[PDB]
Amino acid sequence: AQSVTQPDARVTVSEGASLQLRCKYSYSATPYLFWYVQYPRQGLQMLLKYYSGDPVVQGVNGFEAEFSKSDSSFHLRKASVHWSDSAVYFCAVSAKGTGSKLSFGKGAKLTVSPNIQNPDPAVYQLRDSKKSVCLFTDFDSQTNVSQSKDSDVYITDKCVLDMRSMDFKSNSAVAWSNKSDFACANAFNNSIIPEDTFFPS
Amino acid sequence: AAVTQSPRNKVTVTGGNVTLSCRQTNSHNYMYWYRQDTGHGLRLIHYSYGAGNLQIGDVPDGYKATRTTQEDFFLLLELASPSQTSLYFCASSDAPGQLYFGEGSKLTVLEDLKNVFPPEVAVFEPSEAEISHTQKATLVCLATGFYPDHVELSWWVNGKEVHSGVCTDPQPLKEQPALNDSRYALSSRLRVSATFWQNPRNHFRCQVQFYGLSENDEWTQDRAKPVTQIVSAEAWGRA
Amino acid sequence: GPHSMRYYETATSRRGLGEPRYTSVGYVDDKEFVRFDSDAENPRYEPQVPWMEQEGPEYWERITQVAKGQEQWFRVNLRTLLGYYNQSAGGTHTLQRMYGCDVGSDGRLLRGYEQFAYDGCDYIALNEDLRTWTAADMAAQITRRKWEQAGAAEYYRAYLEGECVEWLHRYLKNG
Amino acid sequence: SPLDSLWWI
Repeated sequence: AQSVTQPDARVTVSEGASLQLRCKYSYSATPYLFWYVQYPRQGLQMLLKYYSGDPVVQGVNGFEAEFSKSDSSFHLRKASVHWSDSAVYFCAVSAKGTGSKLSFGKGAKLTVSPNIQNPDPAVYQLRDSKKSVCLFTDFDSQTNVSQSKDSDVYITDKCVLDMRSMDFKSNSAVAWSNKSDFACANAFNNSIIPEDTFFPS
Repeated sequence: AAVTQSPRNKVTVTGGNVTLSCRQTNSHNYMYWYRQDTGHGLRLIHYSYGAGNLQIGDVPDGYKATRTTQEDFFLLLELASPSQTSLYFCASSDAPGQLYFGEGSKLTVLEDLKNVFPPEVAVFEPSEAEISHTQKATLVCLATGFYPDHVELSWWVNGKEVHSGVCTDPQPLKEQPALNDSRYALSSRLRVSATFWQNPRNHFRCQVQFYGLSENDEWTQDRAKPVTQIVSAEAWGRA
Repeated sequence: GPHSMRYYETATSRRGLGEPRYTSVGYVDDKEFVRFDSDAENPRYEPQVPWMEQEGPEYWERITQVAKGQEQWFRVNLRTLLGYYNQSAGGTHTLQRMYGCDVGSDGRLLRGYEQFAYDGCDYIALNEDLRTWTAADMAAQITRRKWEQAGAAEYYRAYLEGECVEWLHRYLKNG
Repeated sequence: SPLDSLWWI
């Protein structure tokens, strides 16, 4: 028998904070241990490898894991995570010698909230080019966007875009509705938004 | 990773026969086929340690595999069932537990073709209020009423695809969350500086690649056959 | 004076659906001092000389696990070689691995080894630079390519320059 | 002490 246990399917941390991703395995023999990472829309790729010797192994970008024979653990850690670390991390255990005895963990989806230096929360109205949408934007990472308590009102979850030239990131959620009388003032009515949110017009 | 899967995108109807190809030209010993689904992580279907060898994985039901050569590992779905709608990964391995992954093959098995709809796409120009307040301009693209959930949205500026300043919803919304055959909606943003948007020489375009029916699928209904197609919306810069 | 530690690993496929026999024999200064044999009833590394008796259970368990892994590793290799050279399943073939370290009178590494022979023939070998491989023929070229791509040399050199030398020294300390 | 082999033939 062989298995790998990661306790949390989802993990959110603020940019700049430290990271631990836990991994327990069950295997009767001496194993090889790995961490894989899967960046958005890509396949998995090796991040950390443990063969033997020093229990602490190191990888690119300050990643490391520690093998504990006593605890059957291979926890991953990083001193300070950044937005680009947002990905799904898989722990894995393998028998030596063969490729026929490999087990992946369920994986942990890490979300790293970017630090929004100059928050400027606002709700704008956009006109259709060819109908209208509302754009909640420029809020701090902490704000969360709730779904509408109205089936005919659609609200997407928070999304981070990066204007790379400009070294500038921003959060945004979109709301739209077919129904007449939909207004941007009440669009995100049942979300908890900053009291200083800018409502133009 | 020298692992290439094909096709990258596939839509079929229940009962169809689907073959996924995986070739790795580094002649690695082991090859694996996985499927990935929300809440089930990565699940092994079949693997091989050499040409002519096949070993069942953890979820082989409905799948066959063939290692015709050291480089080639095909995955076969004999009587495609909707439950096989998934994201498939092939992997090669040159050392115990050390895998190199393909780019993924997204497959949807349709149960009923009459539920298939291509997206409607609309671009919404930046608000002038955002222009003045921030000196930045956010375009929003909306792809709505599509089924199955199998689209790819991209932004094109002056005829070339861009990625900077772009964020697209990872998951689409169900337009009718209570319905099983619910159609989907998807949003995306492209943010540029105010001065770029206000230059009327600049051309902006949201493109949505939809994967649906093939030329081979027969279509009876009156409405246009919802074939695989690109639907897009455009706007020129406004000063 | 100068010394050496060498291990000889041999995988020989039986006939019919016969699991291969894997053997590993360790030498110090060309004298057998340890041995593992898959055919044995309770397969594990056994000391072949009284001065090795001093090694505790942890040691004997650890290196036995290595042998366990190696057996599987060689199984994969044998099946793979049949493919490289176009050969049939029923047959009997042998892959041998020789690795270890020659140490000089100064206590430094004279030379390091990591090489293979298939059916009595030279296959691939780690060069004296501990960086480059010598491929004997066509098949061996496939292997070398993968090992160059994998950066395999660094892994084996790390052993040859460190642990190999240290362990040899530890073994000598007994007598 | 013996060494684990990694990358296969």
